[PDB]
Amino acid sequence: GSNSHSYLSGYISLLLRAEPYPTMGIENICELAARMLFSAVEWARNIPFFPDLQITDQVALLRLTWSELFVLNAAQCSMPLHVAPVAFMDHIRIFQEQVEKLKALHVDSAEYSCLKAIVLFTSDACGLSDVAHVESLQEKSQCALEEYVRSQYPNQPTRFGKLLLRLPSLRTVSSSVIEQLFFVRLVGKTPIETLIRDMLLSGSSFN
Repeated sequence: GSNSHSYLSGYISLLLRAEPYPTMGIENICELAARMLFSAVEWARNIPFFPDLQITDQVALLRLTWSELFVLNAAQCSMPLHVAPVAFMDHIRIFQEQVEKLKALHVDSAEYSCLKAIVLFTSDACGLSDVAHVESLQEKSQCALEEYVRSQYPNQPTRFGKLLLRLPSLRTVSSSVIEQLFFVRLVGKTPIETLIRDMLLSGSSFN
């Protein structure tokens, strides 16, 4: 913005404000997973810029990234992870490290919200209509993150690069494993990527 430094800060505050949570019958692990997914989509509907993208671009971005946002939200919310002391466990084991590494870096709420924006605004999605604009938005998100981290963590000079190096691992987590682990009772069967568009068009608040 036109005081760049303060407007990058205002951005992060808006990314934060978009989060539904802080972010009787006690959620079970699969209800917890559905909330982590729905909250990703609701957060995306309420951040700056995303909702103004053409709808088909919004769908393309979420279809690719939902699993990475899912992982970010699962780490953020400390979703219980070894859990069924029933499960596989190659599946259980590979979701797990990524969560554990983000918690190990003590990623803060701000950093989570930036990382989710950087993940969402990816020009890797198939079928985008305005790739330059999405890139610009990712550049803004990364430039916001960099500024935050240099100012909040001035004695951890490598922190920015460590946070960015979480990204490739997100991109390798398998969508099918996440589905198999958490979403089968809810969905079968059906790949989440095929239901994302309905999800985005559902989903409540005026805010």
